[PDB]
Amino acid sequence: TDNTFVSGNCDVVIGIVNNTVYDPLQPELDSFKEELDKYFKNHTSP
Amino acid sequence: TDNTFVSGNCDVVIGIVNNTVYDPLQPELDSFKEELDKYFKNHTSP
Amino acid sequence: SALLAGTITSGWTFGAGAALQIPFAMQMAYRFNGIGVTQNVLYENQKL
Ligand SMILES: *[C@@H]1O[C@H](CO)[C@@H](O[C@@H]2O[C@H](CO)[C@@H](O[C@H]3O[C@H](CO)[C@@H](O)[C@H](O[C@H]4O[C@H](CO)[C@@H](O)[C@H](O)[C@@H]4O)[C@@H]3O)[C@H](O)[C@H]2NC(C)=O)[C@H](O)[C@H]1NC(C)=O
Ligand SMILES: *[C@@H]1O[C@H](CO)[C@@H](O[C@@H]2O[C@H](CO)[C@@H](O[C@H]3O[C@H](CO)[C@@H](O)[C@H](O[C@H]4O[C@H](CO)[C@@H](O)[C@H](O)[C@@H]4O)[C@@H]3O)[C@H](O)[C@H]2NC(C)=O)[C@H](O)[C@H]1NC(C)=O
Ligand SMILES: *[C@@H]1O[C@H](CO)[C@@H](O)[C@H](O)[C@H]1NC(C)=O
Ligand SMILES: *[C@@H]1O[C@H](CO)[C@@H](O)[C@H](O)[C@H]1NC(C)=O
Ligand SMILES: *[C@@H]1O[C@H](CO)[C@@H](O)[C@H](O)[C@H]1NC(C)=O
Ligand SMILES: *[C@@H]1O[C@H](CO)[C@@H](O)[C@H](O)[C@H]1NC(C)=O
Repeated sequence: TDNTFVSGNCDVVIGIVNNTVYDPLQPELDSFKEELDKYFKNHTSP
Repeated sequence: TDNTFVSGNCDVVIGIVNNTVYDPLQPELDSFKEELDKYFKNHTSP
Repeated sequence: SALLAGTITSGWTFGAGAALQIPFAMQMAYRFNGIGVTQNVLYENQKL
């Protein structure tokens, strides 16, 4: 999402192709989710 | 915050106006907070 | 013919060096960037 910018939708651009666009913020929150998960896991134990 | 850069404050710029500036990271963390909140709420239940 | 053929098939690359092919809509998109209009303004209006 840093290399690219977004405009419109797929119907208008002649020759557009399908490929994933990496959102680097996603895993930076995913490991945050897993950090949150393990905090909850441990908090159940005592 | 992606369309604009920042420099200084509101006293120096002749003709500056007042308007909100959307931060796309805010809601991406806000729904993360709501996801977090429901996790805590459900953890009170049992 | 050579100058015109290189322009449509290779853009300005054939002047700077070896003629590197490039789709003309892709080439025109680089030209729009050259004039300070974002390239999506070409693709979203290519027919026009
Ligand atoms: C880039 O990704 C886009 C989204 O993933 C793709 O668009 C999708 O294209 C598919 C296939 O054309 C389409 O599938 C449905 O299309 C009909 C509704 O529009 C629907 O009737 C179809 O169901 C029928 O056909 C299938 C077999 O094709 C049968 O098995 C069914 O029983 C039924 O008879 C089918 O479900 C998607 O709707 C469409 N999604 C969107 C959001 O447009 C692009 O094609 C793709 N482009 C490239 C170049 O890969
Ligand atoms: C863009 O937004 C800026 C911040 O939101 C605005 O600056 C603010 O402007 C307001 C109003 O001019 C100002 O309010 C206080 O101003 C005095 C302190 O500087 C204070 O004495 C005032 O209180 C008195 O006056 C009011 C009526 O004006 C009375 O009702 C009170 O009872 C009292 O007598 C008032 O509270 C802010 O201080 C000021 N903030 C900053 C950070 O400068 C800009 O005006 C705004 N510009 C535009 C074009 O919209
Ligand atoms: C390129 O041209 C071929 C026909 O030669 C066509 O089938 C194909 O869809 C075209 N692709 C694009 C991106 O224009
Ligand atoms: C798990 O909880 C214990 C307290 O019972 C604490 O000492 C430990 O550091 C915690 N570990 C993690 C990974 O949260
Ligand atoms: C523009 O002009 C108007 C009057 O013509 C004046 O009230 C206003 O303050 C001016 N704005 C700036 C930024 O100079
Ligand atoms: C809430 O906790 C129950 C267990 O009591 C579980 O089955 C359910 O999936 C949980 N839901 C959420 C949203 O955490």
